[PDB]
Amino acid sequence: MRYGHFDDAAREYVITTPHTPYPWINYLGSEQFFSLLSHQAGGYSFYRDAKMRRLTRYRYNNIPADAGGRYLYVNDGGDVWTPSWLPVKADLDHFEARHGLGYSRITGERNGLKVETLFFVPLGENAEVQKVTVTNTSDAPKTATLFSFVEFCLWNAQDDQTNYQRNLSIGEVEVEQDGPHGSAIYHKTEYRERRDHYAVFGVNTRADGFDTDRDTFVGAYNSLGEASVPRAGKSADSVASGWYPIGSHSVAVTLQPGESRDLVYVLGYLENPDEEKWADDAHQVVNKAPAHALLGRFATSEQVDAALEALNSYWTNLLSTYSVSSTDEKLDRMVNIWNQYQCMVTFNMSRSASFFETGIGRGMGFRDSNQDLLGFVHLIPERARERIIDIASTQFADGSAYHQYQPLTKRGNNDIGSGFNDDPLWLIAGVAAYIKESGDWGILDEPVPFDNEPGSEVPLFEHLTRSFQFTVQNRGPHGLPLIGRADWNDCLNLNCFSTTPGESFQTTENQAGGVAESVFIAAQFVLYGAEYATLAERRGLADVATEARKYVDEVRAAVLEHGWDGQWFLRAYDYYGNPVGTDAKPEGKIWIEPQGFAVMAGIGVGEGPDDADAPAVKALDSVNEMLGTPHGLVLQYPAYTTYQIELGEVSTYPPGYKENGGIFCHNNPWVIIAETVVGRGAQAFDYYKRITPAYREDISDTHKLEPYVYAQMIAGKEAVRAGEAKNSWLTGTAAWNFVAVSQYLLGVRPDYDGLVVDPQIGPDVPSYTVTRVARGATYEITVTNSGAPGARASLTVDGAPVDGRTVPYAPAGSTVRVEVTV
Amino acid sequence: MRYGHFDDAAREYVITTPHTPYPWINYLGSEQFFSLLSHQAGGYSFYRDAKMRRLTRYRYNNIPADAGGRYLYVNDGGDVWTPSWLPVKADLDHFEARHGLGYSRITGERNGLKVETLFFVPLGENAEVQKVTVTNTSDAPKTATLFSFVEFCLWNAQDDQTNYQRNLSIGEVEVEQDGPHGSAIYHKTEYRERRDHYAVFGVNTRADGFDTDRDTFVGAYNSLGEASVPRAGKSADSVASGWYPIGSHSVAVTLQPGESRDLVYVLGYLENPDEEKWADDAHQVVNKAPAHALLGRFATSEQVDAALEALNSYWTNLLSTYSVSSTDEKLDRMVNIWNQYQCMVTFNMSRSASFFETGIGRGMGFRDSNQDLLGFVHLIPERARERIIDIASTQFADGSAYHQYQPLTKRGNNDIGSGFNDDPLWLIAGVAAYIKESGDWGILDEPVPFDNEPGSEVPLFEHLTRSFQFTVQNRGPHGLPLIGRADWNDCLNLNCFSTTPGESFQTTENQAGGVAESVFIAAQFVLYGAEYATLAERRGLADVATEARKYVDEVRAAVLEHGWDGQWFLRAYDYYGNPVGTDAKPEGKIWIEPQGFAVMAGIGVGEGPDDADAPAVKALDSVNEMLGTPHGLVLQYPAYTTYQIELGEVSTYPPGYKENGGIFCHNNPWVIIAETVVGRGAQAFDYYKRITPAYREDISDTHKLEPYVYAQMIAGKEAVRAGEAKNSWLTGTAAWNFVAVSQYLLGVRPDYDGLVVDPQIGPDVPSYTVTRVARGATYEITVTNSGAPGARASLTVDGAPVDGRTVPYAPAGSTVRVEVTV
Ligand SMILES: OC[C@H]1O[C@@H](O)[C@H](O)[C@@H](O)[C@@H]1O
Ligand SMILES: OC[C@H]1O[C@@H](O)[C@H](O)[C@@H](O)[C@@H]1O
Repeated sequence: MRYGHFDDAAREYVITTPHTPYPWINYLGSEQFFSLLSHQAGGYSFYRDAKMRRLTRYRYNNIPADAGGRYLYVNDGGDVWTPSWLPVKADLDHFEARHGLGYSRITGERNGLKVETLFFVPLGENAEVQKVTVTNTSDAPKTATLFSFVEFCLWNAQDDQTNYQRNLSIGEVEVEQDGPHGSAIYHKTEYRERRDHYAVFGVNTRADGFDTDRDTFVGAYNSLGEASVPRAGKSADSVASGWYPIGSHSVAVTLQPGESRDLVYVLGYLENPDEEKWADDAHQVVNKAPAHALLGRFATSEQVDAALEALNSYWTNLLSTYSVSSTDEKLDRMVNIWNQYQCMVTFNMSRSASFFETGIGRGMGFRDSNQDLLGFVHLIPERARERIIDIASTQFADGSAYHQYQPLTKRGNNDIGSGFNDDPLWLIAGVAAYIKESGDWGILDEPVPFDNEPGSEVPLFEHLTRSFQFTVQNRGPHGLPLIGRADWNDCLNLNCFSTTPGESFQTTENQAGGVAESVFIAAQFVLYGAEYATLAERRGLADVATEARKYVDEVRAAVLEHGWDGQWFLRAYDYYGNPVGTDAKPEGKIWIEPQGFAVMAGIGVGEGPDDADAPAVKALDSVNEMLGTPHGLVLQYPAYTTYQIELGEVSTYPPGYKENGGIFCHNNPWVIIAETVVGRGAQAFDYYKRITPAYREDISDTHKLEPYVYAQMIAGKEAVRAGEAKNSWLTGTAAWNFVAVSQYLLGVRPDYDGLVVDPQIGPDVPSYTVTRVARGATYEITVTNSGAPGARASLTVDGAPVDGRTVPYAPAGSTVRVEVTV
Repeated sequence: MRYGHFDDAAREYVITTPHTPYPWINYLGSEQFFSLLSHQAGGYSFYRDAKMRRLTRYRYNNIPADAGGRYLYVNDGGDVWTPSWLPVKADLDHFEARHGLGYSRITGERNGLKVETLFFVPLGENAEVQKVTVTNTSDAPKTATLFSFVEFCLWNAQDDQTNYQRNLSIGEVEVEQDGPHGSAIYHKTEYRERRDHYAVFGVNTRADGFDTDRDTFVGAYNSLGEASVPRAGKSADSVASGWYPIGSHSVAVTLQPGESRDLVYVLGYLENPDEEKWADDAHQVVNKAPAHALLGRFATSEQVDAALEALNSYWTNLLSTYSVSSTDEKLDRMVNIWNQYQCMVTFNMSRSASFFETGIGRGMGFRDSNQDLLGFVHLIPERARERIIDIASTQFADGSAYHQYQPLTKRGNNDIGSGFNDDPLWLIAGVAAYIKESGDWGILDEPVPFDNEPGSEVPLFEHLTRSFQFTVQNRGPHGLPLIGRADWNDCLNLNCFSTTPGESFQTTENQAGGVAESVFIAAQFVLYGAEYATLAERRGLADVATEARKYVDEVRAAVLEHGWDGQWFLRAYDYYGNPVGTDAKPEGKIWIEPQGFAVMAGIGVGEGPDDADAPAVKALDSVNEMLGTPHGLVLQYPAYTTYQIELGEVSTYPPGYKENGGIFCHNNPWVIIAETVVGRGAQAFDYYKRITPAYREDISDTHKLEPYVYAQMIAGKEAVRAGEAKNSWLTGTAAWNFVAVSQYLLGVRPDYDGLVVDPQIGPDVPSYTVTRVARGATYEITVTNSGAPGARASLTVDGAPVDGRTVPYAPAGSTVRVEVTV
């Protein structure tokens, strides 16, 4: 069934009940300030780093889930309820939650009083703004008192959750009931010492009362749903001293029949130069100048609407680079709105903070952020360019690099492991995608240091040679690249052999020696190594280029000679040179990663989709038969049923979940693309629909998570929970699926010198038009698609047929019309 | 204002209401398995290590506090309530929680049904047993269904709370409704991989139903107080697959008026040898042999009662070594029961897990465990001996040592800092105390490695020499010991100068250079260096001893020459060589640590308590005047009002809390002892009463925490929360206060060759008798105390007068009657 519906004209998902299978959230902000907001006002906000600068507290695995956030307690004649339903759970006459692009609206109505709240992070602002509209829907005048509520976090989320022996005595706040634009509360924990920042929580009106101490506001023995203050109907004007600081204002409202009133609340992040931190000589009063300015910028509903309009224009402009109009509205919906929206989120968040990733140990992964670029370069190329520079700056002189870096400092760390041999090549993938998109070859000349070291700068292209050379010089006995800690699959640890519980397979020291090789890195090298070669040729390096393509040829040969099992590609060779992912073994006979990536690299591709002799065709057929399910393709089959000490973390998961038999959505688009390469568009489009949000909305009670964004994994067959997803939002499957549908299914993909139009989506989408802005020109691509198996397009440009499927880039400001016949 | 009372005869603290100022807990277990149990059944259990082997989940800073633990939902004709009050909070006709030694009883009654639960960890068992007795107190037959409940933790507490991206898919259980002694549930997360252990939760009867999935038991949108299963009146027989495993059984009972029924539940920790892990050849079913045996040892109420009586005898024996009988029942209560009970707990827990310390970052402290030995050696000398060995094994060859070690592996780590220069000398303190107590000189010969390195073994005594030499070879320009990271005071970081927010002062690396010196370590060195000299002389090391005594004299000379501010002792010299803790500064004029420790070391002691010219008297007079409050002695005065970059973490706390103006109870006993040294017993006893539990019970509403145990800190005079405590249970305050009252106030203390009897407690305790078992002999010490200042005792033994106050140890098996006159 469903718990809501898409509203395409408004670019929102409408949740019609608070009783969803799981908390469904939205991300506010797209610059440096972010907020996680559930359809029940749950979540938290942070500035740049969810671990080091978290403004508000949020409890993971709470009972019940998501029982804390931005609340507005309404007391109407003694009756207390919250429009977000939770935490009070009063019966509401009406309830609706709309998640839009960069903003959300939550509305609850009870006994003649409707309360709607608009949540969003304004462009250029480090704050979350709430515009509350309370309306009297009865035929008689009403009065009520509204109590706002937000629980602060002590900035360092990790410290906040574990170091009470210290932090229960450091909570500090300041109260300003009579500010220039209304009342405001200041959370200044540790501002006394090393912090040059504080948070503010204010409203555009002089509040009747306030509260900053949670225990006083909530009351002993009470949950947020039984908060004492709202029930009493009067603030306690508590001034916190240690323990748990909060922000709360009481506002008395009076409304004639049909009359409404707006209230604007602001949660802001402020900083002061060290030499202007205090308002007094005694250094006891925080300088509120920046806070006042901010509150002044959102003192009226007109300012809020103006900012919301700018955010709308912002998104209209971002989404104008790639769009499609076809016969499939679920497809259009994904392509024009949601997939691109999610790509903005993953670009900004990586895999750090969601309702699954706790925003503590994970920052910006090297592999993750490079891949996120693939689906983000068309949105804001300049930010992609800077990201590439930041990512490459955490690379080592020998080619390898830190697996991730801390958001706040942009410095690498080993917190979640090191020495993953697939990491280096991803840098080449991200740069190539960026050059193809923007044509900014100058980026290759950008000076980039190694591990942020002063004096170690070399041109970015040199960094790429280091990455390319790292693989060529780290191949094993079969000519395949050594896997190291692991490859794309973090759970394939062939140099681990751990028997000690508790220690993460991710950071437990690997064993020296062995000949563990990866077939995945082999295909990855064949694919991106070829791009490296092209980048070198363009720079005039015939020497470097020529050698590079030789190595690519050697590894390609190695894959066919030593990485072929008979009906599908081998996965790897373990520490002892034993094959992994072979039909000879009882479990884990076939692994999906190499099948998709090898064919993407053109390995084993025959003369056509019906060439049942080509290994690429055999591999894909095997994938379909052994890994296919109604919810997507599982990682490997059969799943491991006992701990395989030589394979690492993989077999530690019960069958059907995560890397052991689960549908790891991220690698499904690789098979999708592989199928388009071989010329089987119908099957590729089929796989796309099995895991895409819009197509799975009708089974929301099974998927359970958000119906408008991709998740990391869906329980595979073999799991009692088959079809149920976990880890929504933060996943590379967003970037890879946008790549798949926009560039290979719909077929519009940027190349170095032109735009290739190579549709391969099958018969289910007979006609569509893609509007693509590229290199400053607008391309109107009109496709008439027969869907014929293996049939590829022929183009006519501006009234004249052309050869091939690559349209040379037209000059900026131009508008070219290409007619496509497939 | 009280919420209960002491029951001396039963050795319990009786809590008469569930509405306490804060959750009040008891610790179950004294060997390898421990349980934190609040008066509302809240808390959790773990095996040896709270971070690595935590059986059950507990949420710190939950709303409301302590909502989660061992619950028993009672469904009486549709009405659902819990005897522990929380989480349902149904009105109870009667409620009472009794915390005893190693066990607790919680009783709740509602509408004709009384439910009593006995909680405890049996000796020699790694489990928590619950004996539940249900009684029909009405005049008509009753039928009710009891639902047990406990939420499992995924072993690694840190992973459990932060790695959901993985662990929401690994939870695994096994259900055994028809076991040999009743029904049982097995929590076996990760047993399929590296863990050789699992937990069991069973009941001594065949249950009507069960539940292993939290969400199914509790229900969507519900808190534990609104659990659906109990409300429905029957188990859902849920079998978990990932998410949140729980243990729950349902038992229907029918009781005639006045009839009662017993049910015995068991939460156990089981291990299996690798070759005995599975019941099947396919390795899918856990071998339950050890679990079946455990459940068999507690299948009857008779077995429970026998184990409880064994526990009672165990404590009677432990408390028979030192006890007193005076005219003060609060004093007696503390000395005979509670202070000693707490010392066993600190010995076992160090500072790792309480309702404040989270059982994650902290293991067994080097400084902490050495000091706890001071109040534990008389209880179980054999276990203190091993602890000394384990501690010394984490020491480095140069004398320095790991600041703490992981409880499960006994290996040190730098998780909470490194290079604390006071650490080394504490090892000598612990060993000296142990030898004086047991006369086990052989321990100095025990082979002991450095940093657990096999083959690096060296006599324990040699480790002491390393500690001694470390201080000798690390003195500054004034001849005082270099402070390093920090001394006893973790917040006096003079080599820090941090301006980077969020990074712990404890772990942030420090700056080389400077001349920062510590007066505290100087005093510490004089005190324990003297002990080292004695041990060296007794070992036959005449020259080493002579040398040692020489170094000791130099350090004490430096204290009086470079560590005296005029009216009190200086605290230290900063990185720049400037004095810390001087009247020349506006804040932090006088610090308490050096005042108490220097005098304890005898530095500055004059002709008597009336000698106003003796520095020791001036110092203590300054302490009384500037640091004294009705709740104890504050750490320093005035507290710092702005961040002092050269002092480290200390000034980061708001005035009046923790190390910045708070009453850090741990250092109060040093001033208490100092006072008995200068001959002012009345003042010393006064200070003892200010911070002692039994004396603060009458103001439970202000202390707020447990009224039967010491806390780490009580808010100081500069705090708005003055008088309010934080961090109860785990503190060196327990061991040090026991040392103070048992050895210096009451005056009975062990020496190398005899038992010292030197009372110095003032006129408030005119007569008392101490029964002390030492070196296998019993000493009945009858004291007639005038309490006159400066007055020291004269003794008579078995009818004859003796010289001085030291009674040479009598042969084992004898009873010595000492008559003391003061
Ligand atoms: O790491 C433990 C230390 O942490 C510091 O922040 C606290 O102020 C000390 O009281 C404590 O001993
Ligand atoms: O640390 C991150 C990694 O943790 C592993 O436990 C998971 O199986 C991986 O999916 C994840 O990438």
